[PDB]
Amino acid sequence: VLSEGEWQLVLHVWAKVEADVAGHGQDILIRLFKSHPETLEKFDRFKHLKTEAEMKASEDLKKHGVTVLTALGAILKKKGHHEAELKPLAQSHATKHKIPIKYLEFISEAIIHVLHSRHPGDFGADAQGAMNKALELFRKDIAAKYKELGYQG
Ligand code: HEM
Repeated sequence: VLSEGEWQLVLHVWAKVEADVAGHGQDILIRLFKSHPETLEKFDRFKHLKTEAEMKASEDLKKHGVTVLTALGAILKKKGHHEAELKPLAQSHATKHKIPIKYLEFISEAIIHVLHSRHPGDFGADAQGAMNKALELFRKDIAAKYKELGYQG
């Protein structure tokens, strides 16, 4: 599992995320869309946006970046005991939204990238390794639920 020392690394940087959830949410979703354009097409609500400036100006996008981060934070602060939190999420993502597990890998990379951009002094190698573990645990447990439902990635 993650050790208590790894969790403390993750939650320290996350409490910095929380100082500016909306800005972090925007940078993370813009990175995802720009790096992996296919992901934008999953969003009926956002697929009209074509340029980075248009993405930055959308209030709605910033609102959904808050939704995402707020759910992610709730999961993180359970420290691996996130069975309840994860169940609704993997259900809508598998069945309603149809999000492949690979795209969850992509958003994981975009979170890590942004956290390094914004918080270098608290996001050294040790905190990066810890965060990457925590995101892998999130993926692995969601992947298990997808398997059960018959969408595995
Ligand atoms: C940290 C990773 C993610 C978290 C915590 C997350 C969380 C959420 C939450 C809580 C909602 C709203 C409730 C829902 O229907 O379950 C949501 C909706 C949605 N998510 Fe995710 N999601 C994540 C990754 C993704 C990815 C990678 C995509 C697409 C490539 C995606 C696509 C959607 C879509 C399409 C909606 C519906 C948006 C709308 O029509 O309102 N999510 N997200």
